[PDB]
Amino acid sequence: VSESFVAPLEKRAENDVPLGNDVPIIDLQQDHLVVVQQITKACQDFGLFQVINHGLPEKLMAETMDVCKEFFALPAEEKEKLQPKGEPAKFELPLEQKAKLYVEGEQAFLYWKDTLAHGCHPLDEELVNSWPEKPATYREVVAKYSVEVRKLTMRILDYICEGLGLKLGYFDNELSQIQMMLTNYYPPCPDPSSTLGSGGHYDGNLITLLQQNLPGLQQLIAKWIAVEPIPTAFVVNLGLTLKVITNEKFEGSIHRVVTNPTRDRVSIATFIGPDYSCTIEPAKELLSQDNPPLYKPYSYAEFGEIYLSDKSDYDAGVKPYKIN
Ligand SMILES: CN1[C@@H]2CC[C@H]1C[C@@H](OC(=O)[C@H](CO)c1ccccc1)C2
Ligand SMILES: O=C(O)CCC(=O)C(=O)O
Ligand SMILES: [Fe+2]
Ligand SMILES: [Sr+2]
Ligand SMILES: [Sr+2]
Repeated sequence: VSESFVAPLEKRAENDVPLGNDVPIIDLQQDHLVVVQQITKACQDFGLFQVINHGLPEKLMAETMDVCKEFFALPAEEKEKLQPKGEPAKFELPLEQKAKLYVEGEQAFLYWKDTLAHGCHPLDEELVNSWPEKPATYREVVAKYSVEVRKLTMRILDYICEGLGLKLGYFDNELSQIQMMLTNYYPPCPDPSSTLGSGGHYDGNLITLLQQNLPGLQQLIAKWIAVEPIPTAFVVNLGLTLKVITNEKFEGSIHRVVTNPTRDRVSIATFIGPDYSCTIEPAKELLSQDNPPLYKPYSYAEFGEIYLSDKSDYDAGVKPYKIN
């Protein structure tokens, strides 16, 4: 592989990462209180769990994976239409909601990944008109998927509210206003020992729902485990923003993606979180002398700039705001 994609020795993935047998798989059609308790335990102990019987149509999940794979099969001449000034966009502020293809790495090497990203909320003609023109059915399918994934995310956030003792709808406001859909394409890699599909990270936002069909996702528990792909499940990743708002009562998910020498992989990640204008702080309702705030209030925009640039540590984004 090109030296551009060679990860530092210490960040390279071990060849035989064991299956995460303790990754919670939570049936959302259990009794209400059982679902609240199981989600609460997973959030406190792991920060990553899967949800099944989640009420999002399996047919729509399959149709969305199909049109996302069809997009990445498009020829160069079509993909160039999403490359501003002839190259992929960077994950940097301002992060626009119009569809673009993105490159990503650490500042230095590149991740073995192409990412299509666009905003999904609120859905209006202006936003959907800025989405991919091809495939023809992308806009129709992903509009429906967007609404359904948001519905499921807001259900999970209200289970989280009951678990924390926050009023229902606590996150149904500026804290969930941005919905970025990242479709990740991992082409086959001639040397998986040297490369990463995605470097180890927290998702910086509030909560992320990840749809996957194939292996490659790994979680840090300095031990890495493999997250079993369940094609009809969503992987729920708690973000660094939720870690801060819960005053570390919940864990954030630290995860990475490894490359494969034989086959490509598409994942669909729905990133829900605050507007860039938001102030982030530990929920005052949960604070006391027994539970003092571990973070001072901060600008999400200021956090965002550090989070997207500084990868010296997983929580480099929030280190400046740590107190007590
Ligand atoms: C693998 N990388 C990680 C996670 C996804 C991908 C791109 C980047 O994450 C984002 O762009 C998200 C979008 O909501 C973001 C942006 C600013 C603040 C909080 C979150 C870093
Ligand atoms: O491809 C995956 O399974 C993970 C994607 C991811 O973590 C991300 O886009 O932030
Ligand atoms: Fe992620
Ligand atoms: Sr180009
Ligand atoms: Sr357009």
